[PDB]
Amino acid sequence: EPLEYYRRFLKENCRPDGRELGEFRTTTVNIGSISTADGSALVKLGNTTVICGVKAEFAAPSTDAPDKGYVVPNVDLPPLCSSRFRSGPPGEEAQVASQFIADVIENSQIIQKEDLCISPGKLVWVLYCDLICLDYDGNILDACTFALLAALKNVQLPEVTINEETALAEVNLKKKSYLNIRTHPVATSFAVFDDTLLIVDPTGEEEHLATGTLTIVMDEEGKLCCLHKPGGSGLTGAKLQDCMSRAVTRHKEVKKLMDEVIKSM
Amino acid sequence: MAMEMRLPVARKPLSERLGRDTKKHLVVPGDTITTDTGFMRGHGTYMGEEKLIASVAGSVERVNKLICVKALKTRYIGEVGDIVVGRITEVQQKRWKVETNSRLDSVLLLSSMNLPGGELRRRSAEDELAMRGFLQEGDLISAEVQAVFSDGAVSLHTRSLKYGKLGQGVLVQVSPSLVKRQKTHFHDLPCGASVILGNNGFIWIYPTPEHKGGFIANLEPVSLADREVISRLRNCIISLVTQRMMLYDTSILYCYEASLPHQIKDILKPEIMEEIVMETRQRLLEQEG
Amino acid sequence: MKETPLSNCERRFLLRAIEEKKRLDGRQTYDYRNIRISFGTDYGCCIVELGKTRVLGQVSCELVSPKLNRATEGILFFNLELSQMAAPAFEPGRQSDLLVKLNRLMERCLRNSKCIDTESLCVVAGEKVWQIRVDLHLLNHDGNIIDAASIAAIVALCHFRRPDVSVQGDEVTLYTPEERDPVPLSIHHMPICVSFAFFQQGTYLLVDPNEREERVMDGLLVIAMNKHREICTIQSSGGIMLLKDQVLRCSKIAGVKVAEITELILKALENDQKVRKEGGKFGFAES
Amino acid sequence: LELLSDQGYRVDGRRAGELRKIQARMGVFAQADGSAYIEQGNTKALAVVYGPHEIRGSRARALPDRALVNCQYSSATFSTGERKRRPHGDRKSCEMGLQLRQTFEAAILTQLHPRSQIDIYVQVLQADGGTYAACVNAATLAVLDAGIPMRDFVCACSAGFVDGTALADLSHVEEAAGGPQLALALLPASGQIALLEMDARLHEDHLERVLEAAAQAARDVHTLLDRVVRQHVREASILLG
Amino acid sequence: TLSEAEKVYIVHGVQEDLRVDGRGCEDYRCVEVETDVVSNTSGSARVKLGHTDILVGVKAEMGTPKLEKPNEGYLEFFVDCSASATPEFEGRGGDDLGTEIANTLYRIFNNKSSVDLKTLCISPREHCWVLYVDVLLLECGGNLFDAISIAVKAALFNTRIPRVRVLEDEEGSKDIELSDDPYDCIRLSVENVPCIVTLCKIGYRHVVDATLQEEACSLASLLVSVTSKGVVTCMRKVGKGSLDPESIFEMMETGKRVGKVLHASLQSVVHKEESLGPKRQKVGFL
Amino acid sequence: VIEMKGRVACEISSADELLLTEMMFNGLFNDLSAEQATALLSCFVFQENSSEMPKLTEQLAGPLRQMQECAKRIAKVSAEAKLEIDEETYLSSFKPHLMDVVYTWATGATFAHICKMTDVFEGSIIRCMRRLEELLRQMCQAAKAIGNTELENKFAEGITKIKRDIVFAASLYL
Amino acid sequence: GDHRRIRGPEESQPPQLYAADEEEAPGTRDPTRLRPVYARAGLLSQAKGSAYLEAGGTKVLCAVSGPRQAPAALRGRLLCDFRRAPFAGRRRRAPPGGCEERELALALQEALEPAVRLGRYPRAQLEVSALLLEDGGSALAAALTAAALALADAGVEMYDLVVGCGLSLAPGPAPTWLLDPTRLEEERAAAGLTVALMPVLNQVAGLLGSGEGGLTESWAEAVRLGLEGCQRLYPVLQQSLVRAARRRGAAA
Amino acid sequence: VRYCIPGERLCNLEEGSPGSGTYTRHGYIFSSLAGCLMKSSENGALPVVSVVRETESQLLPDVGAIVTCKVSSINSRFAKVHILYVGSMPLKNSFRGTIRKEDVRATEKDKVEIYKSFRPGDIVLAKVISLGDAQSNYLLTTAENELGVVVAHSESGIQMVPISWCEMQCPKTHTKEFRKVAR
Repeated sequence: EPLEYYRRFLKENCRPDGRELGEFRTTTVNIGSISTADGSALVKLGNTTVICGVKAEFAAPSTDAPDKGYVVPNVDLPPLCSSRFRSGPPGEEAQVASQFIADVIENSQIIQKEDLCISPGKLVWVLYCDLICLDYDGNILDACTFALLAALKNVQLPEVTINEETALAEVNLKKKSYLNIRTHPVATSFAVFDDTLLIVDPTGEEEHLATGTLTIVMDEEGKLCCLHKPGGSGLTGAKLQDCMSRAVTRHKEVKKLMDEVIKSM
Repeated sequence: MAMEMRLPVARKPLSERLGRDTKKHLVVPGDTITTDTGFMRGHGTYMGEEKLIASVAGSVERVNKLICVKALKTRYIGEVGDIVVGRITEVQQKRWKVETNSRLDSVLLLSSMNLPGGELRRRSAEDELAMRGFLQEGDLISAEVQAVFSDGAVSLHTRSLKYGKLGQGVLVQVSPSLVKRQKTHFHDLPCGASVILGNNGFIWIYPTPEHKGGFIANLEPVSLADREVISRLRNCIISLVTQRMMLYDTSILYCYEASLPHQIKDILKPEIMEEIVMETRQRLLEQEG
Repeated sequence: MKETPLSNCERRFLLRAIEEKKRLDGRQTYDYRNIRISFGTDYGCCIVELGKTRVLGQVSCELVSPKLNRATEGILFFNLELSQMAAPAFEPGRQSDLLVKLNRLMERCLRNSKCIDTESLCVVAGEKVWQIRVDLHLLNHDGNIIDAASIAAIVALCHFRRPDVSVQGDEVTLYTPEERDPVPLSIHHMPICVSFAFFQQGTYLLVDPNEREERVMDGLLVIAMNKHREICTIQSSGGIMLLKDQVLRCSKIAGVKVAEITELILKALENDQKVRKEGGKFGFAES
Repeated sequence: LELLSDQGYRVDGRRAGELRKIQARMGVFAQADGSAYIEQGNTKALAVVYGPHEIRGSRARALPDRALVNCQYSSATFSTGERKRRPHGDRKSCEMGLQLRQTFEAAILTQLHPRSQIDIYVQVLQADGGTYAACVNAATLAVLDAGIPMRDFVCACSAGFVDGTALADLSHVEEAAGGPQLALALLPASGQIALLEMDARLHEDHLERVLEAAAQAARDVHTLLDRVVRQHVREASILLG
Repeated sequence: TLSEAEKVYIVHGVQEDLRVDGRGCEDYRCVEVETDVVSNTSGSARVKLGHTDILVGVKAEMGTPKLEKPNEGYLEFFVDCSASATPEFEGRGGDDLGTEIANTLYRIFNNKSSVDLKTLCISPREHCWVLYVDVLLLECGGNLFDAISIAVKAALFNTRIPRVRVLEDEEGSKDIELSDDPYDCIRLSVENVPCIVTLCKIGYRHVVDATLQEEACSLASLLVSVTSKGVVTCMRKVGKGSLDPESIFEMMETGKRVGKVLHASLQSVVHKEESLGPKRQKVGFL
Repeated sequence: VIEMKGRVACEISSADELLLTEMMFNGLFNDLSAEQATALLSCFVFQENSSEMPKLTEQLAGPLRQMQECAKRIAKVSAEAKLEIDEETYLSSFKPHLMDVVYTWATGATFAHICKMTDVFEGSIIRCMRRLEELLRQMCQAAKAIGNTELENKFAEGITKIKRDIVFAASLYL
Repeated sequence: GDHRRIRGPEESQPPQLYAADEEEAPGTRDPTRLRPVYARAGLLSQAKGSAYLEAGGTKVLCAVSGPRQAPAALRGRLLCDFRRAPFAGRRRRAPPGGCEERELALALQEALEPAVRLGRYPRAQLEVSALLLEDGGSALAAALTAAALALADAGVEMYDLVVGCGLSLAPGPAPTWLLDPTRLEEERAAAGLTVALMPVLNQVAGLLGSGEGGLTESWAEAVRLGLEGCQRLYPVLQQSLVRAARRRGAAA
Repeated sequence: VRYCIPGERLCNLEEGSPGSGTYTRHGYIFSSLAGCLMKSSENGALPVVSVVRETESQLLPDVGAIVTCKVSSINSRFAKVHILYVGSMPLKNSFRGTIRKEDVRATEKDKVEIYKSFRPGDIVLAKVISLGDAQSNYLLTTAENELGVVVAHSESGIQMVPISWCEMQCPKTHTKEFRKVAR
């Protein structure tokens, strides 16, 4: 009798865990935990957990845009996250989340691909940002985006040069350079029950027994990068402006967190 | 120790060492058997455009008016009194599913297997649950056929206590067209052992006891003087079969008696194999006629 | 899911109507169904529907590094997909035998017959060449595919036009359809298959069988032909025992059938060009 | 290089109407229920037939009327000079499987082994032309060695067309030349074709010629095979008693 | 598979130093070796060890060397576990064993001292030789790894790479010069190519050439890779069971001795055969 | 040891089986019709004498001559081994006096149109026909054994022809 | 091109291969030394049992998805999926793998089947999932230990725990066996080895090795050394499990 | 109190016996789980040692039990269910039970009809009888008038009230569904 058991708390303006329908859970990060990788970031929202490792490589660009350094995300929801996943190729949720991360990377414009061209037409960086879920207690997109941003700030790259005599490029793994990022997109999730009840940061069950879900990415300068609204019982702008406000608040909070962290290093 | 490598030598076909020039009628598919007024067909042929056409490779046999074929390699077709040896493969709620060299999965109904001693009243659910703890998946049974179904399968049973489950022993898998259709497949040889010759290609070799139905496992050791004999019989049977000759009491006894000089291991090397087989064949042929 | 089984009633009725030389809809044995060739807006799209069987065909191009063995001539990539809308049984990765046989047959027919000029579509011999792929999609499944798939691939590959290119030394310059006029392809001869279906071990033979006739048939003879009487492929499937005279007659049939289909195709292309030369983004031909 | 010298000879040194000496054997592998080997020139096919046996993982496919033929194809990597990978799963080996399956389901006479797998397997160790027919014939010898009933030797071979003449049992050279090659497999006793594949451009009136030529080549192949089989049966029976 | 009482029989037999084939615990069986079976290859070999029949092809192709090791070439291994062995293999079920065997064969040759690859380099960073080895299974009667190894070695010994002069030229034009002397083809040493040795433990005694019926009776098996000198390249362990620390040492010593014997016998055999010549007629599958 | 003929005869227990199997393996039933076999089997189940030997048509008599030839062969083979057997008796121990009865019955006729043709009681006819149907089942199983199918369909059709109204009614005690 | 992942570049080589330097060599150390170990069981929530192990740059997770319906035939099973994160190691590899992942999976399975007792888990398959976040040396051994912890945590029955240990060979003129090494000591190495045992009943469960060279006596010394190392490591894991059980008792 | 580990010995056979979660080797007992051990003592003075992982310690629905469950699938023959509350203590290890046709009412009439007693997606409570052998299929029975369905949702989304023995109704609108109402 789960749904009924849950409406009882909902009408008491609470949840069975101790959250006041509009607040998230303990959010934490860890930067630079990993050496084998260029950038590393661990994020965890109480029980939910995510880890991003971003590697850097060389590659030849296309012909439509030689001055574009690729940024390739891939999400991995291995069976150790939850039992709803099985050993094998990626399912549907992993692929959707991957496309979401990519759409974000491309629309928020946190990074200029042009800032990754060494020798146009010949070389350009490729940033393989590999995200991995480890506990799918719910709201994995927020964690994925936040960990991506964190690691993508941690990443500092080397400097390369070209020699015309050898016609080849050399790297200098001693000197390096951080990676400039302009926008700081944060994602805020929502679960819409029957008609009008929007809960924030929904965990697993709350998403299992929900009529719809929503996610909203809110850049710092009062703008939006994505409004992911896959199905649902419906919404009017009045039940949406409130979500946007709360998203701005969450932006502020997590940006303060990330600043404190990058400054505590 | 001892290891040996050797190149492959080319066969010597035509079996000219015998020189028989058989008096049989061999055929192959497409061949046209004698076409006459109302000749009945048997296994190993068919009909087309009022013409009797073979279907399998072998010799033709014309019983009084029935025309059949006797192939040289097949899988055990089910008869009605033939004994059999079988390795179990599955345990279904109602019965056991057994593997013979047959074109399907032989069947032993729970009603068929004899019970410990003669405690025969009837079959209940308790027996349905002992259906496993007694006859484990993978075990061996020495049974005789009960009947053959229209779907091809073979239902087999256990007439007496001489049959049932088997001890430890050893086993061989040969072709079923290399055991003479005769009586008393269950032999107890003077060598110091005993042998079971399935109408299928499963031969079993077990040491002969002293008391004289598998309901207890006598997992005791076996005297060296009774394992060496079993191993020699095993290799002698493999020899016989590799040379394509029949298999029964006298054949195995005489290959045995032939393989005493040559030690227990050096009688698979094709030269020794061939000479032993030749000796056995010649002496059978000359003594019998 | 699964296809609904076939009743013995329908089976026997069909076999009898064959014995009596009667098809169902009302046509003879040596007749196709009304095939329509409709075009799209984008050069390279064609929807060909024979009776109820609709098949879509798109043709696309790319520039890529060729393969070392053939650094002069380009590439060509066939693919046929059986969309679940064609029929229930066509789940993804289940009816693989049919996919394999159809794709191999079509590849063989078009590629190995040298229908198009893989040489004309060279740009830089050793570095960059064209790459023409053709995606056929099965929308409705009522009977004969191979004929439809082939007519579609052909109408497309004859109703397709490349982005023109200029070259000097190694300097290669591509341009857009609005800056210049795309250039068509280079065909030598248009082959299109013809499907015969055998009933009762070889006694009876039909053309353009429907779905039921495919369910109560034992054998299928595909024969590719041109307007110039040039066998391009022939295949026997279904585990059936035919003879010589049968294939000879079937070939003398395929001759006429392909001649007629070819006339139609040409008329269709003519009408589409005429329309676009008058305002209109379509083209339609009827058997 | 050339295909038909003006005299009538080929490269290998054989006229159009003849073929290369097939050298075969029956009984390679004993752990099976039927095996064969054949070399139709440089080619080297190898067949196996695991007999009519039980279906496992029944998966509701055990036909109750007839038997279930499952034939698998394979062309070793080192077969051709150009090494290749993924010999199984390709889109061509599976077509070969389909072909063999619809042939042997025609010949193998399944109406007597209902609810049973006949597992055919074919591996091509060396390929120099005529790669389908060698496999058909090896699988035939296998079936026969397994005492599996079958209507007739399903004998296969290939033909081609060069310089207004018909060649029999092509090799790799004229197979790479691109000329029309017609492979087929028929049942000699009745004169019926079990399979007819063909791939290249050619006129129609030039069809009967290559067709009858392939047929006659298959008849010759029948003669050679049946002589082998008869030797085998004779030796086995003699050894019995 | 098989029953329990048969397992009792077999284990007490081993403990008694007899076996169904009436052989001890340190005795392989007659392995029929042959070489130069297939013709289109730059090397080939075949083995029939009891009831396991293996074929091996070796092709020397030309390819780009590996960036981390441009001064020399490389061996690659593929393994077709043809279903002709046991029908339980198919297009998907044999990948497991094939991968296992290939990973082993690689692990045997990340040694740098087995096949002198430096001898396989033409022009560093530009061209090199590549040995594509292709194992092909045709039966499974046990002692599989040892036979596969013997075949790899017989094929290498029977491998004939041609001499090629890759001459550079300006404006990116490359030329390869052959030597029209198929009799003047180079030969790679195999004085270090190792043989595998599979010691399966039965009861409290270890055994070599563990026939299937005895593999089912066992709990562990130590694979060793030995060279004719006496060193031990690889030491792997396979089995769904445990294994004591002391028995490991006996297993290793026995593997050493058996490897000595095996390599001696193989070397003698293949020198013999190379001596005979085309007079041998190459009886294979006939 | 047994031979195929043995595994064909063992299935038979209601009559002389050696002669039935010989009739098979000499190709008699393979040329006749459905009912004629029923009649030739009536020649075996029936064992009573009647006043007047009947007159039989050729189509139905011919087969009985081949039957008697096989019987004479069996008798000679029995006398060679000295079974203390006689030929005339063995041959005449088989009364065909109901062949026509069974033929007309299998044609789907009326029991009253049948009890007249012969100066025999009815219960004897009922016993004859029941034993005959049992023997037909047995012969169907024998044909099922050897591998033939036409013959077993033939005998089963004969069975379906016999059982109509009263020869196989229910037992009031049941 | 893979149609279940994002469209990236065809090929991509790392920058190191384009570097120009002689990388730093470790030098000297106490050969019979072990790195500091942090082992904790009970990390993950959504899993019946999980464990985490860190030893130097090595960082490994393992989770156990418990019995899932799927005598000697009604005997349990356990299928293990080893998987190194694409952001471990100098080079990047696509997630699938297909060369060494499966080899190490076979190793884990062969080393776990003995310890675990599957007669008490019939008709069931335990899905063990290992994950290597960072490679810094002995990896397969860490994975064995972590899988053992995860199993013992989920409460699957056993006979004893599994302790692994990795060794390498110094290519110096006097080659000595280096215990619990680093990725540098392992890439600059001649031979490598991996032991795994059950220390109570003192029985190996799965080992492995390879060599640019060696000899019987050397391999034997390596083996015994790894055994001693595993013995010296066992108590850490013991304490970890005790601690996790105490935390569970606290939660309720 | 002491927490143990899958390898450590605990006691000789002369000082205890294995109860559960243990095993035996030469003259000693050895744990088999990470958990808490306990040696109970009978009046016989010979202790029984055992080891437990009290997370989900142990539960056992015996014959004369009263267990709730949820009706998932049904048929003219039987209706399958999932075990949620054995008494009142839930059990995340949801066992799977069955309810037969005749074993549905104390009257035992064959006139009973599942579709008029049960429906998929409603909660009942019943009495187990047979544990099961292969799949541990609990077979539950409702041969009593205070047994069966307690809560049942309407045609679409409304919860109904148990008016009578084989009638139920939704309070908002009016429609008489048929079940094996309890009590």
